Amino acid sequence: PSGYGVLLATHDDDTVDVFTSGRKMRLTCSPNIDAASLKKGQTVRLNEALTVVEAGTFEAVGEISTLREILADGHRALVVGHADEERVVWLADPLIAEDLPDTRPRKLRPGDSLLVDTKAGYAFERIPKAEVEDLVLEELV
Amino acid sequence: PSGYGVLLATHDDDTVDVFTSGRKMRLTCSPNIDAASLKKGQTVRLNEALTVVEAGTFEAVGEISTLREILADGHRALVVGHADEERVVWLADPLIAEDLPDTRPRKLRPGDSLLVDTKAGYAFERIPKAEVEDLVLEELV
Amino acid sequence: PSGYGVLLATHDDDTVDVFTSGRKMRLTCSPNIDAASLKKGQTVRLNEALTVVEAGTFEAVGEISTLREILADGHRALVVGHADEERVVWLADPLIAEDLPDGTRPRKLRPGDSLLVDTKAGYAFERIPKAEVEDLVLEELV
Amino acid sequence: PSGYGVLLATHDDDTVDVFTSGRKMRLTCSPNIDAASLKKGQTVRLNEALTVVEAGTFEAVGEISTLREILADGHRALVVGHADEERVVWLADPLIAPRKLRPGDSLLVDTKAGYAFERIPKAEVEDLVLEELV
Amino acid sequence: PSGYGVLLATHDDDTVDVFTSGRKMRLTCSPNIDAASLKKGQTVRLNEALTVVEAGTFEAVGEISTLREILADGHRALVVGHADEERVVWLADPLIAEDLPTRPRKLRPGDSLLVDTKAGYAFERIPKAEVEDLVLEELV
Amino acid sequence: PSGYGVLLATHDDDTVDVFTSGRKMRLTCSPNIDAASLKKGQTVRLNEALTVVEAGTFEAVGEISTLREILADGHRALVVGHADEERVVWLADPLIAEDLPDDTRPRKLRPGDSLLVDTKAGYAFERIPKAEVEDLVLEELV
Amino acid sequence: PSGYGVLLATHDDDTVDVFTSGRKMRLTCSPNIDAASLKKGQTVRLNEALTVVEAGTFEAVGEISTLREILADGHRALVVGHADEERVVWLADPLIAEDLPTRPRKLRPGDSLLVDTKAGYAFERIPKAEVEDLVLEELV
Amino acid sequence: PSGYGVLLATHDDDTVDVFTSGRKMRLTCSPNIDAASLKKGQTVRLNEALTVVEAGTFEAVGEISTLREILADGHRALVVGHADEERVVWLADPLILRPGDSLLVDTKAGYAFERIPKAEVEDLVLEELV
Amino acid sequence: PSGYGVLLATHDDDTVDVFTSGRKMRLTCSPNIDAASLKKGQTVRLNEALTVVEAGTFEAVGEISTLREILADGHRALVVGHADEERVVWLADPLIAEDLPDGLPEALNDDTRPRKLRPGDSLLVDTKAGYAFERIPKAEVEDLVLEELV
Amino acid sequence: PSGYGVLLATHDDDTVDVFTSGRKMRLTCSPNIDAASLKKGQTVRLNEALTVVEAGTFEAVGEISTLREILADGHRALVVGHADEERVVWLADPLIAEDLPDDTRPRKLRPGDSLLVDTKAGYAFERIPKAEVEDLVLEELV
Amino acid sequence: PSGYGVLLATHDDDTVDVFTSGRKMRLTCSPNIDAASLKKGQTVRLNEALTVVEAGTFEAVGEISTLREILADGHRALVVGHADEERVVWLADPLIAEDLPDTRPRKLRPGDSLLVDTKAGYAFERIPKAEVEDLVLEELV
Amino acid sequence: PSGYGVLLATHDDDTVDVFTSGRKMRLTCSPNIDAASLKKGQTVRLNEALTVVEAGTFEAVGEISTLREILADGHRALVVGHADEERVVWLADPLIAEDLPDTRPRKLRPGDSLLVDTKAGYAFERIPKAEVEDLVLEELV
Repeated sequence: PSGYGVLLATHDDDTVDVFTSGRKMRLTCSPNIDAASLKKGQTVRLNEALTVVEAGTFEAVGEISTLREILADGHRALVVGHADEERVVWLADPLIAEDLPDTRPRKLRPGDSLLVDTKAGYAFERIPKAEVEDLVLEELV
Repeated sequence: PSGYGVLLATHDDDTVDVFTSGRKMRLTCSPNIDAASLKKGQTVRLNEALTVVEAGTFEAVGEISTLREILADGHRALVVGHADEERVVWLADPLIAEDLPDTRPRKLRPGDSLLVDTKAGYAFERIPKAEVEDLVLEELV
Repeated sequence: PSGYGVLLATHDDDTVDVFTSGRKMRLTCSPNIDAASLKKGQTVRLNEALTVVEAGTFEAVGEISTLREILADGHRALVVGHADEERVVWLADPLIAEDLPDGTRPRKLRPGDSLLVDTKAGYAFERIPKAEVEDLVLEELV
Repeated sequence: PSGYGVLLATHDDDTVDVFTSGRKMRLTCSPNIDAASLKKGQTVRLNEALTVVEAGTFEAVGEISTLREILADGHRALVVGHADEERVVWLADPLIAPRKLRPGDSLLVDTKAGYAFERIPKAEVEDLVLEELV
Repeated sequence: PSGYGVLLATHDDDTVDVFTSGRKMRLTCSPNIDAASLKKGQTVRLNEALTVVEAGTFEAVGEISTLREILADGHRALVVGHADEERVVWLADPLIAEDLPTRPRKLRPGDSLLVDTKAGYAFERIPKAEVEDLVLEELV
Repeated sequence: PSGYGVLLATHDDDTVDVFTSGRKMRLTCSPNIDAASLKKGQTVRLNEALTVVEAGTFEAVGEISTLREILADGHRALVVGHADEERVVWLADPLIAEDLPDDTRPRKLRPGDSLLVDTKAGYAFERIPKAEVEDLVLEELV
Repeated sequence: PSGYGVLLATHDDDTVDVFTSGRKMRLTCSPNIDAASLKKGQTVRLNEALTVVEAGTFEAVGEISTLREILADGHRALVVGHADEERVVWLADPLIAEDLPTRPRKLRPGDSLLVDTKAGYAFERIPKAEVEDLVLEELV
Repeated sequence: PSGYGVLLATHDDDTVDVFTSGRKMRLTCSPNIDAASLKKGQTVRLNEALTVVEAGTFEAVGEISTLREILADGHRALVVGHADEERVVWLADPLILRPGDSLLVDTKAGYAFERIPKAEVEDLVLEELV
Repeated sequence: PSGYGVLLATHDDDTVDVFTSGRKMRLTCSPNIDAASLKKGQTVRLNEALTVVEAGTFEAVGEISTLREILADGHRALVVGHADEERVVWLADPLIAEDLPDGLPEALNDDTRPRKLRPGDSLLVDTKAGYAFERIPKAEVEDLVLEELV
Repeated sequence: PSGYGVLLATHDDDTVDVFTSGRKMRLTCSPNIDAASLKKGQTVRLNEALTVVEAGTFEAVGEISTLREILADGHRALVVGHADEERVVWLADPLIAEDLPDDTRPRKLRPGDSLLVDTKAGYAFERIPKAEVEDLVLEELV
Repeated sequence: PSGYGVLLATHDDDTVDVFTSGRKMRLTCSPNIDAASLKKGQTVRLNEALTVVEAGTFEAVGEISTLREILADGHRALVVGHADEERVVWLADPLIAEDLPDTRPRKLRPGDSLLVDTKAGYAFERIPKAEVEDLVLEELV
Repeated sequence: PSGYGVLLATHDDDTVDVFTSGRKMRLTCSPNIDAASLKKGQTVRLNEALTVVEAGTFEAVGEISTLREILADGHRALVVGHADEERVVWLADPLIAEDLPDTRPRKLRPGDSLLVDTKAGYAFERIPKAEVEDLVLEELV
């Protein structure tokens, strides 16, 4: 049996901070893994000893919140959840890639919907929203 | 005793991603399992070593949310729950089977009520809803 | 010491699905239990090894939700909770007993009925009658 | 160290149902315990092995809900909490066994164990306002 | 490593009731502890065995609720929280000291109290500034 | 593996109070920690024995609440959460640095500031600037 | 062409106070009128000269307000309208007839009254069906 | 020039009550008019002397209110306006209806004239969007 | 035919201010009018020439508003109406009589007799004329509910 | 001085029904009036004797209401006003002309359209196009 | 009989604009009126011919609105009524006298309650409001 | 005495449409009137026979609504009032003067607050609004 976590950060000593089992843990990576090529926000698989033995993609299901703004450091966002609760979260590396254009991937804007994991403290993906007129037609026709 | 889980994903190695005991795990399948017959969203039975020993049906009780839209990938849905909380969930395999036509089974449309499990991140079943006046008539008569 | 669970379903083999310790488990009965006659929704007692050793009655206290409708299969209901949260629950066997009269005393269920429910185990157990607010208000005043 | 639980029911076998650690459990009592004299809803103390070793009074602090009505059986009550959440609870010994309860009464409840314990009187808002303002 | 708890009640056999790790426990005190000088609501320190080994002050951070009224027994209060959820709590000893005549006084309806709703305790009256003064301070 | 916690207070016997695993604990530091050099609210790393093995920065993600007022002691603040829940929290040492002036750059707190808070640990860590909504909407619409 | 008004009072000189054309007036009555038998709240017909020439019944259509309570004097009521507007109105003679017991009876708080808020009168109790009875009739 | 009114009721002397120019008036009819054949709620045309000289149909535009219930007499209805304002109106001749029905009313004249059907909103939204 | 108005103010030239036909008018009085018996807020009757011919009682029906406070001059009140509309009105003379008592202790649960006004009192008002005329006592809602339901 | 009214109907006797001075009247036309070419809802000019002396265009300012539906007869519409007040109004001739195509362009009416109405006269005159709020706010902010 | 009006402006021919009988009118003044010493917002009395024959004080009863701001010209104000209706009104002359200090007369500030006549388009008087807690005491004592 | 009205439109015959006494009328203009210089929305003065005898400026007090958009014709505006009541009004000529740039005069933008007379169906003036926080400071300082 393997468990999973979210990669929060890598350290120059090659250990990593991982969110797993409901908490933040400093863990090591098996020799199969180049800790320096891991991506912030990335899903990692953990063996029974909590060694990181494989890096995967990103959380793809969960809570959606609305981006208010990206903070001055470029790596955190202030997000607004369903009952107006505001939170700060880290932006997973793919959200802030320098080569995004400003339904296709693009640079984030205020009002964008973000898939977030509030316990790990991360945003992973921009979720496009179709126009309500288009959805309703599709419901009604 | 046996435990249970939701099958999240299958892998090309006779292991599977399962959500059980409130967490996502990569588990081995027993010889009883015909990993060709396995359906995303399916209930699985786990023995005490956390081996998947049997494939079951689908969760049939739990929370209802409203479908807003199926994501571009065709395997995930944006649903809106009781307090306008929005979430992305995976669609169980029968909800999206190609042979569904567009009461009884059909392709999903915006506005449909879906039985969901928000911890596991899955919708399982479309729940039809009677017209309120029919129900109120049934109450009052 | 012993724990308890809610009987979710019985199988071909005298094992049962039980909701206990916050989760769904397939458990064995002891030979002393006619597993055939166990009722869906029923409280069962478990020993320390999780064997089901005794059959009880039904959860009697808990959250109330309003019945919207019984689903097509006749064994599940869509219920609406206190903040308009909607859920599908299984109906305990007594609730859907074919020998119930329709139309205070036991009767068939209708939309608008208040049901005692356990949303973790995912069951409704009992219809809870409600007095008219004016009779209650009257009793509060006189 | 010992823990605590709420007494739910007794059995003619020397065991009691107790709500403890967030769950209903069937527990044995110690020889010191007068099972006969135990009260519904009573606090009991439990040892490490989870034996009931002492009977206490009743929960005295906790959430408040409003009594809508006592059910027909006279042992349960339909109560309405703060977000209009409705629930059925057992009435502890002191609430069935001293003025009868009336709709509108405020009751001290434990919604996990499913018990009401005590009627809590409420001052008139205007008397409280004078006490705040004078 | 040591843990902590809120003192609920004292017994005459060198044990006390303490709310710790989410639940009410009856725990032994070390010889160090003068148990009948403890105060209701007081923080206690627990060793690995759950023996009480030191007395501290009082919870100083947490949820705030509004006092509705002190109950007839004079030791419990009816308080109302953010979403109008009502609760009965015990008053920590110094909130009801016979000493009491801003700064320290007897409690009145409408006072804001620091509470721990899991332990069932109020610890402190938290004064509130006038919103007009705060807004001035925000805008100037 | 090592876990983490929030530094609540230091004592003069060089143990520290730390919030970790959902509760307040008194913990010993490794001799390699300069314990009077620790700051209130600081993140610390803990080994499995629960010794403090390293001192860090401060929580940087989490819930936001609005500052109502700093209490008389200068070390706690009354904050107001998303559904008007009110709480008292400690202020992490950087929030209250005596060399702090009175934007998007560090300054002393004012009522109505947004603060990153951890309501379980009962601490505030960082002032979070908010842009003007009309600027944000323009960036959304442009 | 004749107009109409609401009878407000009769005087000793057989003139009458009438609410007509949006205002209160003191008017003479025709030899045709039995000024004694006119009833307060009663409709009267007025000729172009504004002489009262005929007595009628009572307004039968109009706004409906909820009785809060009959005032101390027994001839006025405090009524509550659609957006909680509260008014005092006079009770037309038939509403407080001393022989009173969906059929005539004495007024209770909560009753719906047909009112003319300009003239300041209530005229008629209007029975209301229970909503479930009406919803049933709507539904079927 | 002529004016118009709403026929409110007829009298056995062949005169009528008409709501015209914002008020209730008792008017006479011309010899051409059979007053006994006029219908409650009917529009009448008036000459300069305020004689009823011609009968018409019924008001066709106006405020809509929701029927709560018809009164026991069968001639009046209790209706609820948009801001939950309740009133009693007379029923025009064609209406003398189920609770919840939408009715064209003239609250000054105190009459309901016509039941107004409403399409299902989902049929309307489709027609907005297709 | 005679009309009516509300007496707003008296003067010593045999004229009064009156609110009538929707507006404030300065009207002469018949010598039958005793200027030392006129009370601000009272109803007066006017002849066809708009001479004040008789002086009467007070408006007894109309809109109710809640007293917030009597203003510093002692003669006007700030009142609050149904949709939270706030207005200033003159107080009719009897509402502010020097000899009005405080009122029975509430332990007597009776508030029907005339007393000095207090914030929260219900006042009968005419917002066109700008006058309050009478304090309207209100029963407790529980008694009214009792009378409705028993 | 002349006043004005809204044309309601024509008759074959050189008179027309007109809504003027807050009421419906039957008025004679001067021979200048080409009654054949009058359109329901049209403005007309009246002399001091209330003779119709000239015919105009249509009211061009006033209240806006939302079209719910055209009634069965095709000449009246149920409209919903600002506070959800519902009314039936007549449709001015041009709004229902048979040569309307199915924006800023002239077309057949649809539920959801904003109509200029005169609720006294009981007419709708004109469909008023609405810009998208995003475009307006952009215009506001830049 | 005499009527009354609100003085709006004076002209150099000693005629005046007056709001009376629900309309703005231009009226002449009797020889005894010093039209140049009239104040904006002042009550004037009018004979049957609609000549201004006496100047008075200011309207003392009516609708209360809340001052939002004084406009740039210093002579008009934007006020907010009971249903959040906004309007601009003229300020009667005493409201804006230069010698007013900044219960007792003073310079106007946002949030002040003004006695207004919305038909005439004028604000006349600042109405002080007691603290609700002092009024409650007075009510409860 | 004279009355006043709002100039709605001018004709080539030296007559004008004017809103006065709560209605639209077509009146005759006297020789004191330079038709060349008359502005849509302007206040005019009327004698007792209802001749226009003088041209004034513009209504300066009254209701305020928010501009939603200027209609395609460029002379009419869709405005939204205190209870979100929407209306069409004409814009007085100075509001749309061709020399207007982008407190001081400029072209209108959505969101601007306009002084309106909903009976006459005209907007007259852009009324600036201060930021609430500046107003609250002024209230408290």
